[PDB]
Order: sequence, then C-alpha cells, then structure tokens
Amino acid sequence: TAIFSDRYKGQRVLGKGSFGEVILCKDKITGQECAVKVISKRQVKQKTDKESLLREVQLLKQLDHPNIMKLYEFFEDKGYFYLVGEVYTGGELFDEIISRKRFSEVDAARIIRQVLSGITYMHKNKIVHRDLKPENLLLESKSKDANIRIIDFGLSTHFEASKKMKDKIGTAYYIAPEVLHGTYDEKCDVWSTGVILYILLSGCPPFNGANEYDILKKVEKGKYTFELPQWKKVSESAKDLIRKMLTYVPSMRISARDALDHEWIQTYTKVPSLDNAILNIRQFQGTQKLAQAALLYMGSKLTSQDETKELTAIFHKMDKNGDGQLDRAELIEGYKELMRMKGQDASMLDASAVEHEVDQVLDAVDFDKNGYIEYSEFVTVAMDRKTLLSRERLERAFRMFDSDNSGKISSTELATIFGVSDVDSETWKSVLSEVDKNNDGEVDFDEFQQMLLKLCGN
Ligand SMILES: Nc1ncnc2c1cnn2CC1CCNCC1
Repeated sequence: TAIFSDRYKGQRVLGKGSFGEVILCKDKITGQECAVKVISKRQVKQKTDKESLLREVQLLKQLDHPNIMKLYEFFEDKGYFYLVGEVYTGGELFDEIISRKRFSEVDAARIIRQVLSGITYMHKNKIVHRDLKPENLLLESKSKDANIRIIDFGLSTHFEASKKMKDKIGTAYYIAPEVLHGTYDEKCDVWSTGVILYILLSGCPPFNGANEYDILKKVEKGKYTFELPQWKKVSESAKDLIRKMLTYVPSMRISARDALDHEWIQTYTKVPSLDNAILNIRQFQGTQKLAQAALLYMGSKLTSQDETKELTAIFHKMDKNGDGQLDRAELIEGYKELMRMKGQDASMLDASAVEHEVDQVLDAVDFDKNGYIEYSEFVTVAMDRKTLLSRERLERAFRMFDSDNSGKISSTELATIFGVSDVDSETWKSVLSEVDKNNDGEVDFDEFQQMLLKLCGN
C-alpha cells in the first residue's frame, strides 16, 4: 500500500518507450534520480495474472549485470504501473554510432559482446526479452567508454504489445520467425541480436520490404543474403556467426553463451573502417526517426482535437454563473478533471504537477494568477503548448533527414517514409496530389506538415 507520488516527483520527460512514457523522477527524501516507466492500464493489457507479475518483478529487482538495466521499485494503482529504475544518459546506441568518423568490426564486436553478455546472464535466469531492438540498447553515459544497457528485459511476457503503428516502428525487422507463429523460447533473442549484427556491419536490415507486412513476410521465409558490395569488406567469421544466429530452427540456432565463444567475438574483442555501413546506418536512422515523428505528430493533433473540446466542456459546466470567468483553483480543478477522464499525460503524476502546468500557461497568457481568468483563452494556450511542442519535434526530424540541406523531400523518399509509417500508398499519393499541384515530385517542410494534417482528418 505504498504510493508512487508519496516518494517520487517528476522532473522532466525522458521519452517514449514500449508500453509507456518514461519520466525522469527524483526521490523526495534521498534526491536519487530514477527513470520511471509509466504503463497505462487502459492502453496496455496484461498477459499474466497478478501473482505472476509480482514474482517476476521481485526476481528482476535482485538481478544485476553491467549490460542490463537496473530495476529498483515497482508500484501499482487503479490506472497505472510504475517501473522505477536507473537513469542512463548516453542515448541510443545507433545515434552514437552515426556520430563517428570510423567504425570497424572491432567496434561492432565489442558492442555485440556486451549485448550477448547481458542476454546470456538473463537466459541463465529464465528471462526472455523477445522485443530486442536498437532502441532498447542505451549507452550508460556520454563517455566514449560507456557500457550498453539493455532495457525492458522480461516485460513483454506480462504486457501485450500495441497494435498501433506509432508504437511499432522498427519492431518487424528484429522479431524472430517463431515469435510470429507462437512457439518461441530464449533463442528468439539470439535471432534479434543477429539482425542487429547484420545491420552494424552492412547498414541495411537483412529482412526488408515496402511496408510492415512485407517485412514480416521476409522474416517468416527467413532467407537473407551476403551479396551486397559492403559485405566484401567483412570477415568470413563475422558472416559465420551471423549465419548461426539467423538459423531458422531455434533448436539448431546458436545459444547466447556459445556466441560469446565464437571465433569472431574472440578475435575482434581481443582493421579497416566500414565507411559504407556508417553511411547506410545514418540514412536508416534518419528514415526511422522521421516516420516515428510523423506518426507522433499525427497522434498529438488527434489528442489535441479530443482534449480541447473536452476541457472547454469541463469548464463550461464548471462556470455555473455563465460569464466565462474562472479562477486559478477552478482552472486547476478542471485540468485535473481532464486527467481523470483521459489519463494520457504521464508527466501530470499528482496534483502538484498540474498546479505547475496551470501556472506555466497563465504566465504565458499574460493574465494575473490571483484574479479571475477567461477560460476560453486558457484552453487555447494550454493545448498549443503540446501542439507547438510536437510541431517542433517533427521539424527537427525533417531537418535531420534532409542531410543535403536541400529543403525538400523527394517523392521516392516519401514512399520510403510512408512505407515505414505504414500509410497506404494510394492514400498519401492522393494527399500529395492535393497539395503538390505543380508536379514538383517533392515537398518542403510546410507541405509535408500539410500532408500529415490531411492524413489525420484535417
Ligand atoms: N533507463 C532509462 N534512462 C533514460 N531514458 C530511458 C530509460 C528507459 N527508457 N528511456 C527513454 C528513452 C527514450 C528514447 N528512446 C530510448 C529510451
């Protein structure tokens, strides 16, 4: 019967993970910083019963390995689960790798040794990941010597994954064929690691396609090749390990522990730079992140349409006198009422968070916080703070993808982006034709924003 907000306060948002938002939190007594993953019961269903979840959490809190995220505490209330663990500040592995001048098999081997080391340890404890992918590999700190920390190990056994595409970007490339068909075991993690290793050394997914289902069809057939030009740079032993890890029948697939003893791991963690692989990983990364940002922008526009009208109706009802005037305490009460009905905002953990947010909106609008305020003006501002925020995230991702600083995305590139985003081919072309009436075969940022608004009913 211990409450999460009695102990921890939210400092800021760390980002979106599988199953929920991750908030940087701080212990109110000790000052300890923690990364808290907040899982919404309404958004995410459980796969196991109460007893199985508690026992797994209890085990996970005791486990310790340098390549595995450390879990500290678990909480639960009427609407949420709170997974409290150690903060890591190095960011995603692949974002660090694209910022390097050089990258060799020695670097790749040291990365994969770390991932294999962590996996081996968790397998010894009968914990399977299943959803292992580059976004679940965080560097512990910004130091060039930083260890990789694998996150979300063991979670997918207890929670059902989202079917929504905004939560599924990247996932199809890395999933083992046996997970698609239902009978899987710890060997599925060695497959996913094999896919990651294939991409580290070549910069392209082994199983690819024009959309999610085309990727899944390729994974399911299990056929891949080492026939690209950049594979001629690579040692035969690297390709031998990859073959063992991407073996189709799991009983015949190499174990994590035996992969650590493989000739390639032994030789290269004891050579030329892969310039072409770095080039492809940077493009891969930019493409994946812009599709994510596009889907998140479309989502936040829909969330805004929903919340704006809801908040107006909450205040209209609150305004018993009917003159449009409410005070700060009434605005706070109504904003808290919005959080009860929705439960979308992870950063509004308690009453004290919403009070700060109300004050931030009031200080922006230039209205006095100790008198009565026009609520319609408050609603417009409060929602634009989420609307403009998501608008800037999209733009940054547009600039990053546009590595030539051309200012434009070509029609070929839009097909790639919307393929990863799983927006129907005929559907976006229609939206493009509606906005691109000069047959340029390309769009600038504003035109791209306009397409996305049209692809979420606006
Ligand atoms: N333990 C963590 N430390 C810092 N950030 C974290 C975690 C766990 N999740 N997150 C959020 C990031 C957000 C960007 N994508 C990778 C995960």
